[PDB]
Amino acid sequence: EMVRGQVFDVGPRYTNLSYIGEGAYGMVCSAYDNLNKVRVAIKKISPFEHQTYCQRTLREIKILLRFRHENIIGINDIIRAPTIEQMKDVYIVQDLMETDLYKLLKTQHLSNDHICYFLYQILRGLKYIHSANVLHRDLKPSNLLLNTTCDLKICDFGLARVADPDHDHTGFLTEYVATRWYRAPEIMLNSKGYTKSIDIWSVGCILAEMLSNRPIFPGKHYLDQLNHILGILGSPSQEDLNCIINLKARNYLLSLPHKNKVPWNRLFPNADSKALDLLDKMLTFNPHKRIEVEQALAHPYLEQYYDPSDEPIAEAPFKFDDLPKEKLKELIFEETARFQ
Ligand SMILES: O=C1c2cc(-c3ccnc(NC4CCOCC4)n3)[nH]c2CCN1Cc1ccccc1
Repeated sequence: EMVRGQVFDVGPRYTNLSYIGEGAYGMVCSAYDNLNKVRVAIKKISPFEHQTYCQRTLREIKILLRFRHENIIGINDIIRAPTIEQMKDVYIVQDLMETDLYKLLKTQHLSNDHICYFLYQILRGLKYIHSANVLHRDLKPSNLLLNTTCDLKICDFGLARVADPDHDHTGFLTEYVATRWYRAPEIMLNSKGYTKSIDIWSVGCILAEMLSNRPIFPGKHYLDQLNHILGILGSPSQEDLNCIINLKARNYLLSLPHKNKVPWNRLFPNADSKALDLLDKMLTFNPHKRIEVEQALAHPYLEQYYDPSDEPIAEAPFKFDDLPKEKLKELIFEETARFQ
């Protein structure tokens, strides 16, 4: 069958296709799985015309095949031609979810009980990812899927990287890829986004969004983003400026008139007080003082859900993090053999 003028050769195991979502290099559809008797999500990927989408495809497949967690999307099946030459697209079968947090946030008011449960699930998923030495780098509401009982799952590992704190520093205003509204401020100033602290910042942004149903730092352009953050957080202290050695970055910060911190209580007067305290910790301008994932789970805001024993970590971390689209087709092919 075909969806929206796109051929969908996922037969014959899956039938009754329905459109779900779209990607730059692909399309997401719903279908009935005959061999398991339930509805599922199938993701048609055609990345072979670009070396960039291939990296993402490879990255994503390798990670998801290696991860196994309640709060992380899994791969049920991988469909593709039986030969290198015939392989035009690749179909990823996954559990069908009811919605995503992005959609939910535009239509629904979240109760405190919901915010707490969702935050806990994101943290539980995040802890497992960070324990594998992996950075997601693209956490946002659209990448968080929900089912009808409010089980949360993390998806889209295309931009994921192995953590590299040693190689993180960079110059002022260095190009980034991740979604702007969830960019930590150090990305703009001196960071490549090779630390776990970047995911924490995005999750803080997600917390604020769940609190108000609006993005907290909706910057129009790359540097605009910085101003949105500083507008709320206020001018960084001396200690935090001392952490930024690049003169271009430091001098820009010094050139800004002093900005006073806007209290969270003023921004979210209906918010739970324990929630706002955690929000403050996650949205800390200094990455080094920013709360870590395990500490966040231990915060009193989440105490009704906190159980260290029931928050697993990865068995095998990722050891290490130019290939043309050709050799990238070969690997994807090699990584997908399991399912044929
Ligand atoms: O990967 C995805 C993906 C996975 C799902 C998904 C999975 C499970 N279940 C549901 N259910 C949906 C029901 C309706 O409300 C929303 C969730 N969606 N959706 C998307 C849209 C974004 N892309 C990006 C992408 C797509 C193709 C190629 C490259 C990249």
